[PDB]
Amino acid sequence: DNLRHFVQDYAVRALIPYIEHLVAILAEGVTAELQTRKLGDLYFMFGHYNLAFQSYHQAKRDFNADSAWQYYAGALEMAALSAFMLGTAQRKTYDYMEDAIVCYLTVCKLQQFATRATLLSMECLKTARLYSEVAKQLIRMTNEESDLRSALLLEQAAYCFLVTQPPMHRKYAFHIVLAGNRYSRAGQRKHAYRCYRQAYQVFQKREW
Repeated sequence: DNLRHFVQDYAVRALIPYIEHLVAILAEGVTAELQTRKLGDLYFMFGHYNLAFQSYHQAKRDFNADSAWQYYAGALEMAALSAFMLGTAQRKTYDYMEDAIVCYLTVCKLQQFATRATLLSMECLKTARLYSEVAKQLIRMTNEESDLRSALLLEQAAYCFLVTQPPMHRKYAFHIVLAGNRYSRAGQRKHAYRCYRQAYQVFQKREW
């Protein structure tokens, strides 16, 4: 009722003092190796992209000796977020992206952070015009540890294969069928059917 909204407004006005609390926490933060990281963690919410800017900057001088680049990877993705929030998203930043993620995969057996950061990269490049590099990295991280990840990822790389331009779909079908049988082994039955169906269109259109 109306009194329900009285209490709702009571609640939200009570929450405003928490935003003042976090302003005070920013104040206590402004003036160490993990201190720089916790700063960026904080002002994700505050929106200080400039601070995240200098944050991953200081992070490179910090992790230079420190092989723990998973944290530095996350610094590069926070750089990316800050960037396309501002809208710039420098090409070179994108490079740091894999320089963030894929490189560390070589040294450390850290699969799930690879998955998450790779995906968020996939959609951020979906915002960009470049839909391919996500597919090619996605192929390599596709197969391992599972077919459920594998088959879905092959589907996404499939539609990427022709988001901008189609050509050379022989390989397209020849791998999405691999995705579909992995569906049939463990993935969804119905989506196995639908991927099979679209692959059957591609089959019918590619005789040569």
